[PDB]
Amino acid sequence: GRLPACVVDCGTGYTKLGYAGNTEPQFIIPSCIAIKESAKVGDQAQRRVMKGVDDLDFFIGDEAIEKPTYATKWPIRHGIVEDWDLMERFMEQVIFKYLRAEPEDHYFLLTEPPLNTPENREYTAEIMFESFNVPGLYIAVQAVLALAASWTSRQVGERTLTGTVIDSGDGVTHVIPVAEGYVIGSCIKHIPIAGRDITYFIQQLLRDREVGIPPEQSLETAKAVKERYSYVCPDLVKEFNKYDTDGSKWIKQYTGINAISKKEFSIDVGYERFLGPEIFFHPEFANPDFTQPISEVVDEVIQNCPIDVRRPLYKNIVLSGGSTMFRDFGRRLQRDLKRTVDARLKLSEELSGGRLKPKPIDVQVITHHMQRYAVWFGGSMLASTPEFYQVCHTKKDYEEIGPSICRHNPV
Amino acid sequence: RFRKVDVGEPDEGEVDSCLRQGNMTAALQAALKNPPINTKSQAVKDRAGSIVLKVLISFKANDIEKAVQSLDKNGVDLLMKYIYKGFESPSDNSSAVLLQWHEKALAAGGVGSIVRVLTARKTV
Amino acid sequence: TTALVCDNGSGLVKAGFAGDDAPRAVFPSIVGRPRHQGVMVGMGQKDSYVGDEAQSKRGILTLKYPIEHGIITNWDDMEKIWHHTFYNELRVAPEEHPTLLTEAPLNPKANREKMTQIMFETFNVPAMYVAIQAVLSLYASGRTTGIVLDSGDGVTHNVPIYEGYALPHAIMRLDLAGRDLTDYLMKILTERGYSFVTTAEREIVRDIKEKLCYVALDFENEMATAASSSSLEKSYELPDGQVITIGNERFRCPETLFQPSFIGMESAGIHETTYNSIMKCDIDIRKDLYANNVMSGGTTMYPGIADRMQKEITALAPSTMKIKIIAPPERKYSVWIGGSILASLSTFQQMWITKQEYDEAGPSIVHRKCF
Amino acid sequence: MDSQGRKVVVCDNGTGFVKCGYAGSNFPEHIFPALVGRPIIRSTTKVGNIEIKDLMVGDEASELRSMLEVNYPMENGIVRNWDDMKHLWDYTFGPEKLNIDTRNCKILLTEPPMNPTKNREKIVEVMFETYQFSGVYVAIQAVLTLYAQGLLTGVVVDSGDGVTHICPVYEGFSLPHLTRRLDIAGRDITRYLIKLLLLRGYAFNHSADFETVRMIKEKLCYVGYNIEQEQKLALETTVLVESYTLPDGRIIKVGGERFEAPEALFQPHLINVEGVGVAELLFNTIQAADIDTRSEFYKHIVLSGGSTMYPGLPSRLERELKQLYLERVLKGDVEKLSKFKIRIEDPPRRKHMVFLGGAVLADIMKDKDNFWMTRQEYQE
Amino acid sequence: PAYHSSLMDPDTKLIGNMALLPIRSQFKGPAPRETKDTDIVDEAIYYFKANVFFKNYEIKNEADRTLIYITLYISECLKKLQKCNSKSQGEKEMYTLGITNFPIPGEPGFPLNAIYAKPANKQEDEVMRAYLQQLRQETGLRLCEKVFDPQNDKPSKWWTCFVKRQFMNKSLS
Ligand SMILES: Nc1ncnc2c1ncn2[C@@H]1O[C@H](COP(=O)(O)OP(=O)(O)O)[C@@H](O)[C@H]1O
Ligand SMILES: Nc1ncnc2c1ncn2[C@@H]1O[C@H](COP(=O)(O)OP(=O)(O)O)[C@@H](O)[C@H]1O
Ligand SMILES: Nc1ncnc2c1ncn2[C@@H]1O[C@H](COP(=O)(O)OP(=O)(O)O)[C@@H](O)[C@H]1O
Ligand SMILES: [Mg+2]
Ligand SMILES: [Mg+2]
Ligand SMILES: [Mg+2]
Repeated sequence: GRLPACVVDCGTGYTKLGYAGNTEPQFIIPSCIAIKESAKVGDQAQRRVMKGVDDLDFFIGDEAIEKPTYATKWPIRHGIVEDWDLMERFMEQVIFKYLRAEPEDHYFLLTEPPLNTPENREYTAEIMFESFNVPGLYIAVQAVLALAASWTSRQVGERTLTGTVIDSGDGVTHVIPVAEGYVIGSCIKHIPIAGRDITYFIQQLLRDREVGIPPEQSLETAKAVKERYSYVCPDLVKEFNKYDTDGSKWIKQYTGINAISKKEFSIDVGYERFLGPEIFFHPEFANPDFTQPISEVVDEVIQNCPIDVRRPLYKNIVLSGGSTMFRDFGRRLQRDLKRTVDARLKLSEELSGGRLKPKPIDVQVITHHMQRYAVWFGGSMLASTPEFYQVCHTKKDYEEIGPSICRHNPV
Repeated sequence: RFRKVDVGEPDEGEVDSCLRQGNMTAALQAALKNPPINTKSQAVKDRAGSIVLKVLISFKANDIEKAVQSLDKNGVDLLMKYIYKGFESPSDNSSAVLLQWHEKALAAGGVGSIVRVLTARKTV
Repeated sequence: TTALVCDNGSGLVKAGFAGDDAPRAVFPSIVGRPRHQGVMVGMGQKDSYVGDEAQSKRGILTLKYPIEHGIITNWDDMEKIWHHTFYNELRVAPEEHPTLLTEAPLNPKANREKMTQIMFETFNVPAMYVAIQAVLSLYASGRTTGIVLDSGDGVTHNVPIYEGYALPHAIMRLDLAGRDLTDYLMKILTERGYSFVTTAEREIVRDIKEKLCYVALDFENEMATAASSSSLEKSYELPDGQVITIGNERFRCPETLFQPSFIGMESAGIHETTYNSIMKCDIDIRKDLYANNVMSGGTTMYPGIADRMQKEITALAPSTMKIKIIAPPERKYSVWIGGSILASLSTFQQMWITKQEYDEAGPSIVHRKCF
Repeated sequence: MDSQGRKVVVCDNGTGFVKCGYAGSNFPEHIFPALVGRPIIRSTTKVGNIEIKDLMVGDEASELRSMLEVNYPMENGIVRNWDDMKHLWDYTFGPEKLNIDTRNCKILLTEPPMNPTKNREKIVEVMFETYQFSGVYVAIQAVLTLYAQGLLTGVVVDSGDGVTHICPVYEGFSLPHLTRRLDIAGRDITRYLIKLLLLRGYAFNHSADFETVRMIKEKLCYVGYNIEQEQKLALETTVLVESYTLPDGRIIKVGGERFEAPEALFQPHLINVEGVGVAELLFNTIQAADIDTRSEFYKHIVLSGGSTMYPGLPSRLERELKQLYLERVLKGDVEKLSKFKIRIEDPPRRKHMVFLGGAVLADIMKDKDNFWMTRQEYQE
Repeated sequence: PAYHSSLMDPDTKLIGNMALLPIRSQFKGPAPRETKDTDIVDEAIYYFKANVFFKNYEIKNEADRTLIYITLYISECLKKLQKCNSKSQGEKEMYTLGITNFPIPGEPGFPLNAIYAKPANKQEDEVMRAYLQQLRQETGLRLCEKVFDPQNDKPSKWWTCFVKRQFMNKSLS
């Protein structure tokens, strides 16, 4: 019968693949491509050049992460495609090898970050409509898909169309207020910190101390430490004191296998348990061009929104994306806002002179179970609806308007 | 709405006779006598241009020196105005020969001759 | 079937069934459109919202009023509000219910002609009528003589009526009403630093106005009192728990009913406009009008407006006679009540405009029947 | 100066720039930014032997900003920190600039229209209770630009740094019920320009960056005359892409942002200000005035303040006023529009027409009685 | 953010730009000695592990220029203690570092000439150098009890890994 639509979520760390209506993606793969090693060629003054059929000699995802004779390139950076040569090949194998979808028969839902420079929408439309010749396409916005994925799992009474989405992927973090199902896009703020930046901070902080980690797999070990030993602490200066005075509780041993030979190695895991996650609250640790804690950008985003929506946004802060599921993430952010917002009300109450003591604001931060793939799920639910097939840009539009059709996005 | 509205706004017998006599140098000079650059009509322009081309393609390629150097500088500039007209109507043969006439009128008139094609407010 | 009454107020639409004592629907006469293009799907469900949902959602919505100064200004949106009234608030198929509408006096004639056309050609009603709002106030007051001051969201007007006869040359109209008092309140609060501006936020100033404003019985004495004590200052909690404070602004706001010069009008105030209309009636009538001032419409709810009016007229009129201001508590709904009364009387049932008349007379019929 | 030898200073304390000189001058002495700053260490920027004082003000704070936290003492025409405004005034009358013995001077201030009440009270206070001036006045932005233009009738469109005001004046009579405030002004166009440069992949976040992007704005931005043809130009051809050099030497490319940012003045929704743009908001002011005054207001639109200096703003503002008039008054009689007389007074000196207006007024009234508020009349 | 000098009472003498806080210490030197246990050198030592990570630091008190100087000097002291192999051997070495000459405000080598204005009074120079030397003496001797792990007397893994992280990228040498 009628085939289900495809949903592809080309994240910076991971790409999620599948078909509409399924409860979860059929593949989650690392967003990388392995291309044949070629440095022995006389590349005396220029990049490598392709001949024959050799350009098809690549792998993607888990086939690409540890090949013995292929260079693993990572074509997505900050959420944006940085090299379309690699991305067009990556899409080629995603469609034909993994999904097994013939592209000329399935509508596609793609996704973008809200930072996505318009040229990238024009290019991605060209590739889907001209290379893969899709019948129809829709460049959905990741935040509204994340909120919908929460909404559709909510029990009665909690199920509501207003909430501050905080999406923190591998590449960048966005705070995006949605009220009444309309994204208040002019109020969006971007925090230039994500899982990549936390990983490299651990990677540095190990290399300063724990020399002994093989460089060929330094990144693997920093990533594995982050995913399993790390947590958001309450404050630094007490944590350093806690570690120094009771190190037998706080220091952990990590044991790794060297991929060359098979010898063991082991490391003490220490301050990089709570440093790392701290860079959300002190971005100056990992980025000198930013200084506001996340628990301040959130308040600034909300306090720009219209006064009638302002309370509903505090009541339904939705965390989404892989970097938000550090232990105690939400518990700290709430504790910061319910400090900042209370201080605001107290000041205005005092300036009223104790008349009309204002009703409080109950800051609440919610953290549903799908967060590793919530955006994809919200995509797969959307793509099963009949209305999806109306809002898609149909191929007959592109053949009249050209790539300019995809110039706009919801600001 | 509030920003929708547009607001604030040649002697053909003489040439034939010279060609049929074979007086090729005079046949060029006969075509260049009275250019309709003064004249509003279009048909008289395309007429005059076609008459000039009739001479240029019927000129022998070796004689283009004796042709072009015979003209005065005001004629050489007028020849350039007719040359850049020919290129607007390509054909199998015409562009191959107009490109040669161009390079000999260029030696006679120089790059300044081309500026007086670009800058003239009248079409020949 | 029983007739509907549908007072197309400039501010609140008040609707219900003829013979009932109070309207079964009251909702705001606003149409809202989303500020932000960025719908999702399923949610983000409509291009526009009407009535109470447009108040509730208002932070995302630009709100427009289809009625300004009592004249219909956006017919597509006004049709939307009528459609909302019958099919959503009352849940009535209008094709079989007579509907009594209302109008302010001295409107453009083309206004009511367009109005009656839509009723017969879009809602295809059997019958309808278009009564003057001031005349309806005497039905709700249960009397047949008196001068009605009705001052609504959009227009203030006086119609004097004696022994059941209107005096059409003494009718007076003044385009000050609850809208302009709100914009003035929205202005004067800038003296405190409380900016608002947004059309959504004007609805908050409107609520501030309703809950705190009052009319001083001696403006200059209260002004000099507010200079001395904090006693008049009352705080108000905005939806985000910012607590604003308001002092002499509480009564300067409705004072521009009596001193229109505050907002640059050249007109005399509402007291003198009333008095001038009495002095435009014959000598024998005046004795009765002074006894029977009937206040009507929303802005007459300001605390003290009855006392201030009574004080002011007794200073202009000859001192030898009683002046009394009739002001029941339900005077906000007077016009709807007076419609429900009129549509119930047996003697009225003969004077409905009917489809069979409109089909032969065309829209001009409303200028012939409804007088 | 005055006959008694008293210096008659004139002083605009804008949220952007102090503009402060002597009455009767044709130019302001001593333009400098209303800025205060304090030394900090950054791990990413070089430190040197340039002495940074424990507090810096004004011009020096703006040029040494690379090693300063910096603050604007006044916003939207309202004083935020009276302590920093005291420092800014202390610099204004100080040895750096107007080296005046304030106790002997007469000073002409200005105040924005419809401003908060207690703002003016505390300004007038400090002039008699800290600087001890011999006389004060608080002039109105609207009448001053009319003195600089020599007019008696017009509609001023004063577009400063913090906020934009439209103020009708007719034959010297004020029309204060027609004053209209538009919340967009040059500070928000700079916040908007940052948000657009972030979309080309640049980053600007520190307090020192806000002044750098202001200078990018002043150099490169312009108001598009016909926004459709500007968008067509940017899409069809590359010519708008113009380079700039940051103080760090990093080259940035600026493209269609040059006209997208100023455009907020005419399409306020682009920066989430709900309302109508300056052209329509002006037009709705004229159409509120008494019917026969309207034909004079159209002949005397007066622009003032630095946020009018965008190339093409008068030309664009003419076009929209003509389209509004054809649409709403002439109902489409496009032949009849040729009779519409409209003048936008665009003097190139208009960037300082408020101070120039005060220097005229104070020179006309240097020695009169009922004008200057004296310190003898104060404290009662 | 950062950690800022907490101990400045409503009055205490400021020399040049720098506050002459007490220092609970046995060495000679000008500063008061009595009723202290928490102290300006202990704040620097207690904050140091956090305070070096912040890339931006706002001077807002004369006592910050006191605390900053300690936090700078601790990054010179660790450079020695890292190479030692006993608490006794480090502690002996740290005396010689404490005596060692360091540049004063305004000298061509002093790191923060933009923020520390030079002295000029002869008694100001002597009091300042006597104070700074007293600061150095205690700051070293405090760390010698803390960097060397008592289980083996060797310089600790944890403290020594900060040697690459000079505070705010400013050397004191
Ligand atoms: N349990 C965890 N705790 C903290 N971080 C995690 C955890 N699991 C995964 N991550 C990190 O989240 C990053 C972002 O994941 P995801 O949001 O799926 O990527 P993308 O943003 O590309 O879709 C991953 O690259 C991984 O480094
Ligand atoms: N309690 C109140 N006090 C003062 N004014 C009120 C009060 N309630 C409503 N209003 C004003 O009444 C106006 C509505 O008048 P109303 O007669 O109900 O509408 P309409 O005139 O359109 O029929 C509103 O603009 C509101 O400002
Ligand atoms: N050449 C220019 N073009 C456009 N805008 C300018 C120019 N020069 C300055 N500006 C802007 O105008 C303001 C300069 O201050 P000013 O016009 O004196 O405002 P104010 O008087 O209200 O302080 C700043 O907001 C600045 O961004
Ligand atoms: Mg992602
Ligand atoms: Mg009414
Ligand atoms: Mg100004």
